[PDB]
Amino acid sequence: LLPPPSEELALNELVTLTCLARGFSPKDVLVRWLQGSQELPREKYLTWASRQEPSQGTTTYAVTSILRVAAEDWKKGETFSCMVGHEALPLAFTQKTIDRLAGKPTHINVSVVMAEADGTCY
Amino acid sequence: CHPRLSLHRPALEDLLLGSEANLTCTLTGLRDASGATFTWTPSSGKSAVQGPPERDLCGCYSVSSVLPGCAQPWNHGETFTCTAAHPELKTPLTANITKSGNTFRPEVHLLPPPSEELALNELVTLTCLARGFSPKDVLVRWLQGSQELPREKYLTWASRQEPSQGTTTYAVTSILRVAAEDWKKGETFSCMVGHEALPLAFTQKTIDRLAGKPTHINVSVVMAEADGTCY
Amino acid sequence: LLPPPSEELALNELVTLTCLARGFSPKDVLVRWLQGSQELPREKYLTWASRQEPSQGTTTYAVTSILRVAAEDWKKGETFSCMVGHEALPLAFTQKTIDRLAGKPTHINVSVVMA
Amino acid sequence: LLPPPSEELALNELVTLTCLARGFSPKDVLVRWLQGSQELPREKYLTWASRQEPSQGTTTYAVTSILRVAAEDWKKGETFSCMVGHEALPLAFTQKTIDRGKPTHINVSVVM
Amino acid sequence: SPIFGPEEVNSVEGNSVSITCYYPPTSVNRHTRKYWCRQGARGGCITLISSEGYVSSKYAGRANLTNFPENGTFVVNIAQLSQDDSGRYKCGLGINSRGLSFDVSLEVSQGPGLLNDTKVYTVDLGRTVTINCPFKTENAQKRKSLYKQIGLYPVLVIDSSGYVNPNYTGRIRLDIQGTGQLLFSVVINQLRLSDAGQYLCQAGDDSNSNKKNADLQVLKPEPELVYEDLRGSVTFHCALGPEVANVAKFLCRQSSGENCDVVVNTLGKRAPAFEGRILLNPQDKDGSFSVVITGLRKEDAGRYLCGAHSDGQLQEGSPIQAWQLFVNEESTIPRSPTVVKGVAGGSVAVLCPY
Amino acid sequence: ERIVLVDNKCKCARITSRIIRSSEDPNEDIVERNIRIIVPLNNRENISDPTSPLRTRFVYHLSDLCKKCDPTEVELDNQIVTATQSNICDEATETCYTYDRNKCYTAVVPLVYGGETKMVETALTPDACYPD
Ligand SMILES: *[C@@H]1O[C@H](CO)[C@@H](O[C@@H]2O[C@H](CO)[C@@H](O[C@@H]3O[C@H](CO)[C@@H](O)[C@H](O)[C@@H]3O)[C@H](O)[C@H]2NC(C)=O)[C@H](O)[C@H]1NC(C)=O
Ligand SMILES: *[C@@H]1O[C@H](CO)[C@@H](O[C@@H]2O[C@H](CO)[C@@H](O)[C@H](O)[C@H]2NC(C)=O)[C@H](O)[C@H]1NC(C)=O
Ligand SMILES: *[C@@H]1O[C@H](CO)[C@@H](O)[C@H](O)[C@H]1NC(C)=O
Ligand SMILES: *[C@@H]1O[C@H](CO)[C@@H](O)[C@H](O)[C@H]1NC(C)=O
Repeated sequence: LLPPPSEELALNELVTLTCLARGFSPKDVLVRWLQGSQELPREKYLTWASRQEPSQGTTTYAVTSILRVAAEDWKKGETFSCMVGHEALPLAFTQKTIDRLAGKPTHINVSVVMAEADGTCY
Repeated sequence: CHPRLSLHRPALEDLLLGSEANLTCTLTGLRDASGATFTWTPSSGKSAVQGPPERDLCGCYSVSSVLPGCAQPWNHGETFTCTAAHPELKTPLTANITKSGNTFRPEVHLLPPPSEELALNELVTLTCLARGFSPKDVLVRWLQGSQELPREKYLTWASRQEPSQGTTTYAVTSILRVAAEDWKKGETFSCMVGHEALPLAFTQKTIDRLAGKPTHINVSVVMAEADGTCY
Repeated sequence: LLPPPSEELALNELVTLTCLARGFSPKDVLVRWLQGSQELPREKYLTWASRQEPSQGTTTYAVTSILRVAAEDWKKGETFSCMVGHEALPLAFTQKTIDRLAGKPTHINVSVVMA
Repeated sequence: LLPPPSEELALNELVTLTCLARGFSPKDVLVRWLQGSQELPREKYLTWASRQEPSQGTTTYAVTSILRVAAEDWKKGETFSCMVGHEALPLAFTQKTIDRGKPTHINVSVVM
Repeated sequence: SPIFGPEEVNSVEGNSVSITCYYPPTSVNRHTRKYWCRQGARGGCITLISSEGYVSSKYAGRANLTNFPENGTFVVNIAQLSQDDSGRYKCGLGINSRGLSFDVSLEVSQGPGLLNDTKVYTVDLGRTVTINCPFKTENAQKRKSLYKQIGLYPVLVIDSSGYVNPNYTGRIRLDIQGTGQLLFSVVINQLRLSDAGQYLCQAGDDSNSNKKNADLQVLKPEPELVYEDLRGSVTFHCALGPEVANVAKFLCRQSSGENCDVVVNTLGKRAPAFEGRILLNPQDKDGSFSVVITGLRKEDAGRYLCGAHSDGQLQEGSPIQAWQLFVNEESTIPRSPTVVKGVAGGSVAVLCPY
Repeated sequence: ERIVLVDNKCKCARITSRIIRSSEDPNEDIVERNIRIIVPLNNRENISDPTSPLRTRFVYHLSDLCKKCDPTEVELDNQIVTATQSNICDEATETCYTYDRNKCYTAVVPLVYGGETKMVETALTPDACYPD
């Protein structure tokens, strides 16, 4: 899952989230979307088709999907998820969940404390 | 002189490292002898054997009798009573004993050698201190690497009562002298203390050359990807 | 005279000091403690008996002693001493001193690598 | 007991140690020197006599002495001590040692 | 952070005190070290009494500390209090330089000495009190004034013929059993916090301006500590007296800017955030009832007040009770589905943990 | 310092984050991230007694700290399905730098009792090892 680009956040209208699934040997896949824990209906996003990619030895495939949401509630702190189902996964499904706080930061603070006292980590 | 009777708890090394746990009930101050007998309130196998008497101060009879197989009732918190009648007194005597309550567990400390012993390069000494435990029974054992040392190579004192800051507590020490080449190779030595109040009945501390008067602190922290989309 | 263990200073109650005398042939000896210049009373510390130590060359003896002082006085920078009296010493006494420094390490090297 | 001025430490021939006593009521002392745990003979050092210091109100005294020792074992790390005897002390003696007061070095490096 | 106790504690000299601190009952937390320490300035947080047998020199003969593992609580008693014991303290578990603590504030006030020429009355906030004033055998035909020294003005706002203040209206009377003997009295209904201070009573006057003092103390209630955890339930017990058993009672929650917010009423109110998970029970012969709240979230923690009024809101001059709640959130209650869906004609099956 | 992402107790590392709606330029704002490492200066490399000397090198990979591999529950249509949450959790096996307050750590030592030897068990962290 990829976060929105930086130059869509200035306009404060609508932002785009991209979902990329790569490297699967059969040509069948499922893609759904969730907001919070509520599934969105299928007429709110656009999914392309599955095609084969330039050959690094063996033949594998790829697929994409995008979704547009409001710019205000992305900043309020809602979470979104892209869910991908394929018959080669062990639990038949897999999920990634993204939001604004779990992203590339602007400031980083690092503090290293040295503890002669104990080694227990309360 | 006039007689007396007492009762003694089982020894610590047999309750921790062993299976059998014999109580004992003794009788001192007896004049010549007796054909006496004793009394124990749980008696499901109480083969209270006596054995031979001993000879005491100026001439006295001192005979005793033990009671085998009393480990798990002692650990559960039960009570035992001894009572004996004999010729050379008016009335039978009595005594009782029980496992202690309101105990504390020791704080164990292992100390590095002093700085001026390392220069002469002949032998060094390590100190093991235990502190603040409520019954006065304790054991001390030393290891080299991961093998136990023989008992005749170190020296342990007795448990004594320390000055009071509240509840009465005890303390004990021990020292071990090892070759100064093994300290500089990087061998490790360990001190073990067993007590009634510890969880698994033993605890240990370890020391070697890099830990203790270190004269050097080297530490290197590597953080890989600080800006990295943490989900 | 041994410095206190590092596990103990993190509780802010009391710190303990350890004195050890080793390798003397007649087994009679005295141990006294001080704080600065003032001698402390006997009921403030604990000494053990003078046992015989396990060697094979000759017969020598050893003894220990502990003193527990307050953590606020250890932080303030006061000094404590251990005196030992024996027949074989030429001036009948010898003294060792300690304070909150001089167990502190010589130098520290820390390196953080942000890569 | 005062450690050894770096001006003669730079030369690496010999160094001077100074023992100073101050503030005692009768004019009677005994000063001896040691090394390690062995006592030195009295011909290796000199010792002045007891002068009276002028100070606030009452009258006290002071003594000094000087020992010179080889810089080889002092660089190696052999330790020395000074003893002072007086009758106002409870155990009749005190003793101060010294050895090669340095602070801690601290190296912190960050690598990007 | 999971540790909880009384935030502020007051007493006077010579008296004793008893402090209780709460912890999660896990087996590490029962066998570990408990401590009471005085967080002074200049770095350290020096320990005064501990669980392993340490008692300090200043606390010798005065204190002890008892650990109760089945409650998950431990108590500290301190006798013979002084004025040097005012400061900031800490409960705790384990090692002091970590943060498994809780802050406690303790203030000790100076007691009474050599000024005992008054007859004081103490009273709960929103109750009745009497101020007795001995009438004598000549001073009947004067004014029976009653000042209260706002600053040092004699502020007569009560007279015993009706010359009253619009401030103190609707609740002041007198009742006659005097006419020659040595008493009359005035009953004061529904006291406030505003009505404290020193009263210079009189009953008539013989002109030396001779003075009588009768002072009162009005006190706000002490909250009871409740310790619950996430996804659990709580009950309050509101136990006001039988004098108000025909009044409509309520329960608010204190907010920042002195603002109760009504959770329940007796005339049929409710917050929307408590729909489905609150009960209120019919009151007994003593007029005592209980309020049950289940499914405790994180933001439920705070001070609660139960009271009584004719409308069901926090108005001044009403009797109150108090509580302080802590939600633990290091809980051991297993998580569960909150919503279960179904269709018409089908089944459901829900799992209920005890 | 507002929302916790990672609270790891095998390595004793904690990562928080907060949107700081800064004062100047009030229609843009920063994302701050705080990391806290507590380094033990007396632990061994393996947690047994005589292993190897004290650890002097400490490595932290933020791609491993933020990892999530326990299965979750997702309501898709009118259903409950189980899904994974990560691409890399092909496998305990991780090395820990500190202890943990809620877990026992024991050892085994052979000692002699006159005749044979035994396999005496020894608690390394005594607070967490009572049988209860
Ligand atoms: C870190 O140290 C621990 C503790 O020493 C290591 O675990 C232990 O490894 C030994 C040797 O592999 C195991 O001993 C084995 O015991 C069984 C009987 O149970 C026996 O069949 C074998 O022949 C061998 O003697 C021991 O069970 C094991 N576990 C413990 C003590 O809990 C561990 O491997 C070390 N890890 C690293 C990464 O160094
Ligand atoms: C749990 O706390 C309660 C306090 O509400 C304890 O109850 C008191 O215990 C003491 C014993 O030290 C008694 O003297 C009191 O009479 C008890 N009641 C009151 C109202 O104070 C109770 O002991 C604690 N739990 C356990 C198992 O001890
Ligand atoms: C144990 O003996 C003592 C006498 O020293 C007596 O006071 C006590 O009651 C006895 N206890 C029992 C349980 O017999
Ligand atoms: C010690 O604790 C007991 C509780 O059994 C208490 O009654 C007593 O007042 C305490 N002693 C003090 C505070 O001196």
